[PDB]
Amino acid sequence: PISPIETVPVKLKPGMDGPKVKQWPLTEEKIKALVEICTEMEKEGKISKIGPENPYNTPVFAIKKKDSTKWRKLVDFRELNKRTQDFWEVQLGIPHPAGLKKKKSVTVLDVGDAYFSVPLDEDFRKYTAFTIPSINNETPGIRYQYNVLPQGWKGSPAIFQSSMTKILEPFKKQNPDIVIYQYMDDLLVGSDLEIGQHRTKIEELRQHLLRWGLTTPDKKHQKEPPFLWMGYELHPDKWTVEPIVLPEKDSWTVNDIQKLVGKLNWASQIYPGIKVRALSKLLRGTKALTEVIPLTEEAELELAENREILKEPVHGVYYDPSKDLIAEIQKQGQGQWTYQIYQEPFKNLKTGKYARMRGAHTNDVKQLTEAVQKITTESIVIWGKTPKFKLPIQKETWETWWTEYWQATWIPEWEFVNTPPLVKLWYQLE
Amino acid sequence: PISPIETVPVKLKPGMDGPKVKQWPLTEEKIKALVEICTEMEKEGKISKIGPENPYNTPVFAIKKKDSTKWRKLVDFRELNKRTQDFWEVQLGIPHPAGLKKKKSVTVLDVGDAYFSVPLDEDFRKYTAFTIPSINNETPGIRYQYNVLPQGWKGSPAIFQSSMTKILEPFKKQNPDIVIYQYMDDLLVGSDLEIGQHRTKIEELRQHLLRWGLTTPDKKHQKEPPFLWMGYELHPDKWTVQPIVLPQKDSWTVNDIQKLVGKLNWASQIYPGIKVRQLSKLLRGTKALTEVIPLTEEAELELAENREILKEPVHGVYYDPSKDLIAEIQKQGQGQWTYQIYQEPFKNLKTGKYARMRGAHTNDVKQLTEAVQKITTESIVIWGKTPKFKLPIQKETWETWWTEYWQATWIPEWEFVNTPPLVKLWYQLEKEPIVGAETFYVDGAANRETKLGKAGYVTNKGRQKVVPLTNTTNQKTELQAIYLALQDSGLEVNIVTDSQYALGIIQAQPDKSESELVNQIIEQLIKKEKVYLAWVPAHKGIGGNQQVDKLVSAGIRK
Ligand SMILES: COc1ccc2c(c1)N(C(=O)OC(C)C)[C@@H](CSC)C(=S)N2
Repeated sequence: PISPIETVPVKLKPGMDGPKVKQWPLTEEKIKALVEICTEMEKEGKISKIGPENPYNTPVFAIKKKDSTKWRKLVDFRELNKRTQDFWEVQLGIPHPAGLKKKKSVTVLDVGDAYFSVPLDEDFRKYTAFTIPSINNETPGIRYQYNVLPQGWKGSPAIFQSSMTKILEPFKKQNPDIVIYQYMDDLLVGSDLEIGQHRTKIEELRQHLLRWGLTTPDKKHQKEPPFLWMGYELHPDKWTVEPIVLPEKDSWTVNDIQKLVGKLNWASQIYPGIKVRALSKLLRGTKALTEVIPLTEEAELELAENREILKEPVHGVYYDPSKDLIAEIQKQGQGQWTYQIYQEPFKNLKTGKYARMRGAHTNDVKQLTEAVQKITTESIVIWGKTPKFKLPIQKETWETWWTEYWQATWIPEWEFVNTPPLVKLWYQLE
Repeated sequence: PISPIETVPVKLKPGMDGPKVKQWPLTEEKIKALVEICTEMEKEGKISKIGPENPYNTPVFAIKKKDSTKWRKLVDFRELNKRTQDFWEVQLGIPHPAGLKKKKSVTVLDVGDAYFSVPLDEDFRKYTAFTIPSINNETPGIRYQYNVLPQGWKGSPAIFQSSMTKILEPFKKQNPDIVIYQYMDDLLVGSDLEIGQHRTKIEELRQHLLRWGLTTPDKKHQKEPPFLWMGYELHPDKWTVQPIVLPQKDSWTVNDIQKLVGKLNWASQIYPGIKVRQLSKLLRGTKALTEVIPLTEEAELELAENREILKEPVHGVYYDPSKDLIAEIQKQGQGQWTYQIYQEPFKNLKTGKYARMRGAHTNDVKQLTEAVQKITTESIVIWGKTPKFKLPIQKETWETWWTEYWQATWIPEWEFVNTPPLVKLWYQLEKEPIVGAETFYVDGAANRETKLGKAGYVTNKGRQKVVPLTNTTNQKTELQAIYLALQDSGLEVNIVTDSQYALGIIQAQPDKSESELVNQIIEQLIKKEKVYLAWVPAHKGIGGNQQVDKLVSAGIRK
């Protein structure tokens, strides 16, 4: 019932050992969902039980991706990639098409079921050993190894890259303006077409995708108020900056102006050539804050000059491929957050406001987790790498609820914020 | 009595080799106790004499733990344990009694000397080589190997747990609803079949096993009900802990104190109402297990208050997968809170406490929520379910510290109840500055090598003041400076702050503290009708600046 294809040898980077991670215990509903998965797939020759001679480990979750009906498996191969793939980033790079961002709209498909067909290197497999949790630590965890290419791993599409190219070929030359990035289990597809044309130009790719190898794009169905019909289309041409809003009428009171200089004071390390004295002078005196004190003659200049450094910055925009982007977010109103992806402090690379409605489920953590992805597919689309996320949240609260609103494959790296920030004030970028 | 089961494959850590030693020459009396010993061990086929041809070796200990009749031996696979490959550790903790179920009848089988039967991989055995030399080096090479998983041996416990699992696999398949658990050397068999109808399966078990290479001397079903499980004390329908006798002295060292501190905690799964707080607060000066310490009156207060509950024994019920799982949290004060998890009202499932410590200046609502998790996290670690929450916090005060706080937060199915220490917001600040209210441009400072500072203010109506301070922090000080500022204001005030630090502290609205200073402010805040703060860049321009930091001048040059 089997047809042994052959393998591309995966080996251990800079003398390292394989990941020995710990499995976050989880829901029973979910501890069930994973046996109901792993066994039917153990049947399918994909996975296999191992003995004790194997100490390696790795996280397994359980999501319901497209909606609510059936579960999805997921793995935090984050230590294996952090292991192998910083050599299989070389030996097996998959290059980032920088016109990626340049395109009108980017859709993405789980063309990831597709690597189950590739056998994995027998001698390596030990490093894909995962485990499934038992309620209350009773029964010894249900332990499996990976026989094929794990849908999680970063070293997988590395390999299947080949077949990906070969399988796309006829498509690429039928439609050449379209580019495609094979990131993760992600087939990033963009075009300069109408929201109706790129939409079709896509299915065209889906069809092709069934035929030529019964590789498969999972059915697009869900209906959120932002009318998500068919297509998870990010529109990169929408990339304009409008965060740091100076209050229109706030140069009235001592207070307003007392705000106005502090804000101007953060900006000072961002646009260093900032001039704000003759404004500050307006408040050099111990005065009542509700005192409508108008501005000085020479002060308007400092507001005006600095008020035009905004519409045109320079040398920030410099990305370093030998360093790692960091995203950091912060909460604001009921559904408006903010992120700043820098790499070396204050040197902003990309910024934005994670919005959402006023009458909507104001669940912080829905926003935060859902905010996070929105960061990420863009950070892929643009740099093709994952930001260290500096998170406004309890370790243990996140380590307890992300797995709930995480309708995504890759699990970007993360950290959690100790001290509060002033930044939030009003839309501000660190 | 060697087993006939699929052994497990072990190599030593790549690169490393098996150990080679030569043991300390021993006499007549030590060797006799060992020859005799190895022979009938070899007899049970547990070991096999090999020849000169085996390179590696290790030593033997021919101990006598208590001074009882049967001599015994042991080998410290010290060096081997260094070498041998790594395993998937089985000691992944323990299951927690709370969350266990009520399985009518139950028995435990001692699988103690049930490893020696499990066979070693056929290739590693050479490594486990040991030599039995004589008194007069007449027979230098009396050496034996080791066919089964030896005592200690890194993998032993790792493997035996695995083998046994595959062993009860069909039985657990034929006799489904009975349920086996295993750890160390204790086998717990359980069902909901009447004693004799229960003893069947146990005996069946006692036999099935016997067919696989391993014996189980247990007898007529073996041991029942009074269970000393990993310390825990368990009964067919209830659990708790048993020997827990925290004493007292007239001169303790941190040494014994640690212990005292442990017990109290341990006893905290069950006994409603325990705290360790003060007994541990004092522990801080972490010197050696030789230094003694003055048990304070605050500590003994608790040392005694806690013994009362702990004086008279509390019981623990079992989990019932259908019944509601739930918990509500009471505050024990001093940032300490106590949670109780229950299904049937007043039926104690589990209890424990959350004490926000080793990191001062913390808000209450926040702490409420912090513990909720302690629970959420723990309720899954056991019931794999989320407790419905009975919590002492109004909705409108929540909806606010939900949407007030920065660090995003989340709380599942929570419901409101009454209880004296109700939590909520004592005060809040202002968003827009106050009309007509007085505007106080505060300031502080300190002698960066001379210990002193000056706190004070100047209002907009020309209201000045200062207060010379000593043995104070540039922080404490700029903090203290707001207290004055506070004090000398009527009802609705405006404060303009020099400092980030304190501005931040007063932004969060926490409460209690050993720092009477911070507290003293709290109360001011608490009493005021409308408090508005504002903040500005220190060295830069703190408004009236020139005058402000200038009237507080002493020693500075800038
Ligand atoms: C008085 O002893 C007990 C009372 C209740 C339970 C147990 C023992 N349990 C157990 O394995 O004991 C230790 C290892 C935790 C298991 C089934 S034991 C056949 C369960 S679900 N409830």
